[PDB]
Amino acid sequence: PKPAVELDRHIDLDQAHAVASGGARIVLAPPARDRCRASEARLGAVIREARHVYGLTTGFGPLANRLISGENVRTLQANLVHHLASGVGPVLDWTTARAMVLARLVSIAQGASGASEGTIARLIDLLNSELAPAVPSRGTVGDLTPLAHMVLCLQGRGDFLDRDGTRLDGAEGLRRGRLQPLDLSHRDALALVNGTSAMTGIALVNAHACRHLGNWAVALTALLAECLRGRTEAWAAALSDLRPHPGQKDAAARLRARVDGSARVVRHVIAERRLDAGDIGTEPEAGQDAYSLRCAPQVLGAGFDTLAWHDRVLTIELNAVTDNPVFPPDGSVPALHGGNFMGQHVALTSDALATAVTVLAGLAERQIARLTDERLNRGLPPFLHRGPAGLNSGFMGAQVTATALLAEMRATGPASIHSISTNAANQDVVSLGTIAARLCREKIDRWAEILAILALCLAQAAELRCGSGLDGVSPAGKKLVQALREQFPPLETDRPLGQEIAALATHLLQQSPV
Amino acid sequence: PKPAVELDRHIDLDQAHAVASGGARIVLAPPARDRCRASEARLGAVIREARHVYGLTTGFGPLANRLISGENVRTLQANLVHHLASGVGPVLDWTTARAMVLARLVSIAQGASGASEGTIARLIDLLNSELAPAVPSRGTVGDLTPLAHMVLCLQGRGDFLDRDGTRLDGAEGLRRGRLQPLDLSHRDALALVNGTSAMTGIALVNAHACRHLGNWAVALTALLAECLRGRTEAWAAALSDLRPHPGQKDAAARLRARVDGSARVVRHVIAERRLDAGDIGTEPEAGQDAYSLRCAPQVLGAGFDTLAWHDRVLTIELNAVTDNPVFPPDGSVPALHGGNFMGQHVALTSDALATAVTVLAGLAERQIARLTDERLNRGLPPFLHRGPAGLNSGFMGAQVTATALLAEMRATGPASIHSISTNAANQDVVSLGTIAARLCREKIDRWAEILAILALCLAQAAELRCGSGLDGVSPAGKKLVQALREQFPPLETDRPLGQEIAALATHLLQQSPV
Amino acid sequence: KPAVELDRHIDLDQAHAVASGGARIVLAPPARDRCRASEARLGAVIREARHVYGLTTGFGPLANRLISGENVRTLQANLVHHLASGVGPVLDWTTARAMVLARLVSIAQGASGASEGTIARLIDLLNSELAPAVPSRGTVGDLTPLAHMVLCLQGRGDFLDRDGTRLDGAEGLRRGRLQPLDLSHRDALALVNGTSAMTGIALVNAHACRHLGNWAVALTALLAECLRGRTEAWAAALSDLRPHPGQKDAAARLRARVDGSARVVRHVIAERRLDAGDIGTEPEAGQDAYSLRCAPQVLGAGFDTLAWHDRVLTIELNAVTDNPVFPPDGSVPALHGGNFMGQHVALTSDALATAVTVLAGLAERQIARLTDERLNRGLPPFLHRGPAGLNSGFMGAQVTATALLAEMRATGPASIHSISTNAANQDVVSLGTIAARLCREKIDRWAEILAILALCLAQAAELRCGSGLDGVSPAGKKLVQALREQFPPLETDRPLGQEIAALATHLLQQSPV
Repeated sequence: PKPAVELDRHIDLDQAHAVASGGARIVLAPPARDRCRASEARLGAVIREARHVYGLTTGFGPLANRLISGENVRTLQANLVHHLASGVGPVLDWTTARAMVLARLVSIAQGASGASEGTIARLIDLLNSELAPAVPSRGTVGDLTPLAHMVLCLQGRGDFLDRDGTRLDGAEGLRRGRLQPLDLSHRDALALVNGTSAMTGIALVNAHACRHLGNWAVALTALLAECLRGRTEAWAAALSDLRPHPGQKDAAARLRARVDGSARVVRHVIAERRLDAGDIGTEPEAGQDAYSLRCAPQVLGAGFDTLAWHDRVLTIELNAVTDNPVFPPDGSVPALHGGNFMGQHVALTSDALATAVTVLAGLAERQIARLTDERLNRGLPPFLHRGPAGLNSGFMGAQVTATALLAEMRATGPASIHSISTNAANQDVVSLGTIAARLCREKIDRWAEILAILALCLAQAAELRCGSGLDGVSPAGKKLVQALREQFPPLETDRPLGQEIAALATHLLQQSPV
Repeated sequence: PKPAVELDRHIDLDQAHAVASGGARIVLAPPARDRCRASEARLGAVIREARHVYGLTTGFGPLANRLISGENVRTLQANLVHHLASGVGPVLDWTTARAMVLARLVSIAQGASGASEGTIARLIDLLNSELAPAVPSRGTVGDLTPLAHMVLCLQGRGDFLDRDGTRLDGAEGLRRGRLQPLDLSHRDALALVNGTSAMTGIALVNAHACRHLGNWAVALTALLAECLRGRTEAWAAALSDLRPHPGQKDAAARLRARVDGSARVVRHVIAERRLDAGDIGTEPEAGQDAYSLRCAPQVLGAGFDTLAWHDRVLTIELNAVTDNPVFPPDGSVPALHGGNFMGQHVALTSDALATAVTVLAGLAERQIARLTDERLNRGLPPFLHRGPAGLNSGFMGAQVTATALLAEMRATGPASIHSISTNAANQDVVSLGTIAARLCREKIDRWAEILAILALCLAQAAELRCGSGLDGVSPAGKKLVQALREQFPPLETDRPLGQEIAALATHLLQQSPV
Repeated sequence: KPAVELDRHIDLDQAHAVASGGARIVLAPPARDRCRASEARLGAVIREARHVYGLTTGFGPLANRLISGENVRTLQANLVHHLASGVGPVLDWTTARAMVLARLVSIAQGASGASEGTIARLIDLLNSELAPAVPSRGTVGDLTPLAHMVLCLQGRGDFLDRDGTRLDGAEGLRRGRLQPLDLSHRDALALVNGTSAMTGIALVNAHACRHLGNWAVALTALLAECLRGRTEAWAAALSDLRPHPGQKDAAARLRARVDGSARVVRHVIAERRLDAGDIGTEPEAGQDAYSLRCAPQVLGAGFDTLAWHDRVLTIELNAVTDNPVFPPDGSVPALHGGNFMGQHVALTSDALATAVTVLAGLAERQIARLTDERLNRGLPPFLHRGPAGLNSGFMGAQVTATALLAEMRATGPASIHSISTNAANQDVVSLGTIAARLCREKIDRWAEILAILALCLAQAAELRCGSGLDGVSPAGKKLVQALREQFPPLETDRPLGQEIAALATHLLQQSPV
């Protein structure tokens, strides 16, 4: 009975992704419909009164100094969509493109965009369908270009994408999705080509993916402890209280929960032990684990606090009106002209999250490096191989692949610092927020692949250490390994792992270990 | 018919690309065939004598301390390919994958790899067919992973690609291309899974693309001068002689040739003018052009010298034996163990070329920014629009798109500086040359799109300035615009340019303006 | 003191000798004659009132304002004034002098119009023990630093003594026996022009890299003597199979360093014939980890990058990067173009910076391996002496090396950051000066990492072979003994920061010979 998200004023990130991913239908609440009808009328009055407004009585960009007569507005807005459709590059994926449509709709729902009922209906119809507009990913400096392409698609003059990414031409899309062609006769084109919808859509998908990968990062760190006799005192709540960062407190708590019931971890607090004369000397192992285990709360915690900041800012952006111009619902003035379309907030938060993702991917990569090293994995086979050593190398190749993926992630930095004056110097500063969000997404995809490798390594390591029965392994750990084994067989002998790594990565981005 | 490249010892970059792109067939010269048969015999002896050799009687990586009985070599080498096949990500394009196969073949042709006649024939057959192995682009730290995937493909256990990128399953590929399944019964698997073949293949394709884009960069700078009354004295040979960088001298000479016959450029040497009291005052324009024209020889020249270095190093790498172990043709020792597989040379040259490409793309982007700015383009319409201003914005969107593409290029830096110790610390330093070459390729693709936008802008600007008949435009300039107009119509009214930009970019990467 | 006679061409070594004060500089008669001829040409250009940038026009976009001859002195005086907006730490003594030299070499070609007096001022500075105090930041690539240089030479700017101590303008002219710069001939553009700053910085970088490269080779070799490294990986036969010049050179130099050593493994593993009884797991693998086995390939790629950098820099140093320029053949009164665009030094500096970071990474991993008790084949953890635990040896220094490398990696190429400026007239800029400076910082970090590796190796060699260094090559023995003359063995933990810093300063100026 497909769930339904009723949009009034505010929608959270989970609800937004539910709609964007097609897991939920979207309906406009009565008060939203009324606010929008009132705004539609205000746009009508602005046109009727011949108010000096950008896009209604003026050209675009530096050409806004050219005033336009009412009889040429249809042509004015038609060419607006035309000159902006200069995008190139691979199309945004199905979910992301739909997230963009949703972002524009949420802004419009605030009742300050002047969008007609039909226009709103076209956006709602798309979201309730199984399709997404096919829009090029590159072209914007932060999001008129991708939105212009969206408009063309909705008019049947651009391709559509099905859940699998297969492309349909304009006519087929409108047909298969039972959609009506977009009509901009009300001169409300600026309600569709405006704001930060693309970067916001991309970022909300990033937020969802990071939540799941963060759960896997925690789950795998915990399982790693069960495979290497990790010490749980480093994850004690007392330490969190002494350094009260919310993300760290949460990370530690989640780690403790994962290993609850485990007989494979070391829970003894070393300071409890009293030493005598015969103890002085060299012990087989130090009283503390390497940082990839001991400092997991602190590293994961910092990443989680970054994601929390990213989500706070993104939630405001998603539910805001980033349009220009805007028509004040209070009727104070006919319209306001400013720069709420400047996507600097998503640009900076996306860049910050990208750095955090790279840091956490580094943690996972080092956890793989330690687990597969016979000199560091406390008795486990080199590279967790099965069968005769040498004749079999196990995950030796996959371990290097994880390193290669991480190295590539590091080569790309923040997008925000590259602003270049453009548009005849009119846009002398630009956010590049769309690019920032896209670069962050690529890093998230690499992180998923690294975590997938770590997951496959841990499933094997758990069985090598505790037997196929996973004796002593926590209930959470057992459930995770058993769940993986349902689709990924043990590595009893070397075999190509590339397709399995890719398949598992796709899963990690959409579901958590529960 | 079809040109033929006879491989003996040395092959230049153009020949290599000719074979990789399918433009030429390949044949092994008799002397090379004999050197390889001799090497094939040496491998046989080494195996019979049970010599201590990596991959023949030992495990891989840190597992090399595990000696292997001769009776298990077939299994040892089969699992080598298996554990290495952990690659992920989009497959290398048709031409690039074939360039990788060619790179491995050229190394083998030197006669120190021990490859059997059948093995060599399988590589030659692939290169002479219309197919390419479908290999994932990510996974190597620099190139066992991509080569292992290549081996699987050649055995019919992996997909193939046709010229269009459409995939064929293993069986279908061997069938269609009349290829025999790869047989490694001679224990010469290390002849196929070794060296720097992938990064070298990617780099040779990069080299070819840059040659063409460099020609377009020159041709478009020249046409820009014809559209903005550019001063040719800045491109004088006398200036080149004073600062003798080969690349600069070449760039200047090529620019002068492009505008030969033009009546649209300013050829007067300002210093010839004798001033008198009546001349003292403010003139309409300065006596020298802005840097995007005046310093073109110096900027383009520096990029050309970088490409020259890249090509010198790449030519040595392509024709070298990057195998390990190796079997000395002189027979001094049974085999040598070293590290000629370390791709640091291609890593550093690819990173250097990537920077040069970003710099030249910046030049093109600023040329677009100047040409489309009504305050800087000396009388041309804002954004080169046609039709009523305001109602039409011309290339206003495309100009911003060019800026967005450049900003994205700048976000990615050198890959070489991210070495991370891996393989249980055995590979404590890695080149990341494959990643370096791939990142350079992405920048080259962005540069092509920026140049495409500049070309479309210039075709329009030339007609706006000189009329549809291009009165006064140089013969070379006329030919370039006429050729563009054969496929790309004038912008009489605003229209979506995205698909045209993408289409032209594909052309620029493969052909030069002549 | 040796003398470098400048006529037309000077190599990088000669340039550094003069910049560092190791050699005097003299302008050869042919150069003096060419320069006098150019001085005469400038005089004629001025007399004839030819339309020339800086002589009859304003600057930058203001060049459209033509100037009357009677106002040229003010014109050129204000040129220096508006350009002196530099900020930041001053260039070091050697680098500032290298900049002065680069401008002089350009002038020596005879196309700048510089007067005999102006040339003498540059020569005098180079023959003195002083350097102009010029801010390092401000140029987009090198009018700003050169304008500051002019002010200094006129006694209106500070000078630096060899130690970096600053002297005011008046004191500088007095102590260095320098006459104040007089630009009455209207030859100011002969001094404020070209790519002199980035070129001077780059030539100092080139010299430093040659020495650090020699240390990288020497320490890799000593590392092999401390870890029983296998020399077959450095065989000439392998170089011939993959003929990169830098690699062949690196391998040959490595072999030379360990010649006479009894601590390395020279056996070719493939010589060994295996028996059924040998099948199993041996104590060690037949090949070394990459930090030793792939040294020729890694060092070699770095050396080939430096070779390219040096080829390009040699052309730049000996070129005329001035604008405008006065053709010696008299074909035209003057040429106007853009030879001041420092894109060549920008791109080569960025490429070298990447290579330096890669090589520093190699040294850092060599330290990480040598100090790891699980990887150093029997050596004490962190090469400590005295009771373990109570002593940690080089544990702190090892982490410091990692920290230095991580910092190097945070900074990338400077060339990709061009920004349209000067009212869009300078719509593309090279940033070559910044590129060269960022490369210098990386070189300084590399020196520190190598210093740590050197101190670790001196200790490791003594721990492995005894204080007498038994079995160690003559080259290795000489290196360790030289280090021990100033750096005592670590018998008990002690602060190493100042020693690391002191040794790093040495590595940048001298090689292990």
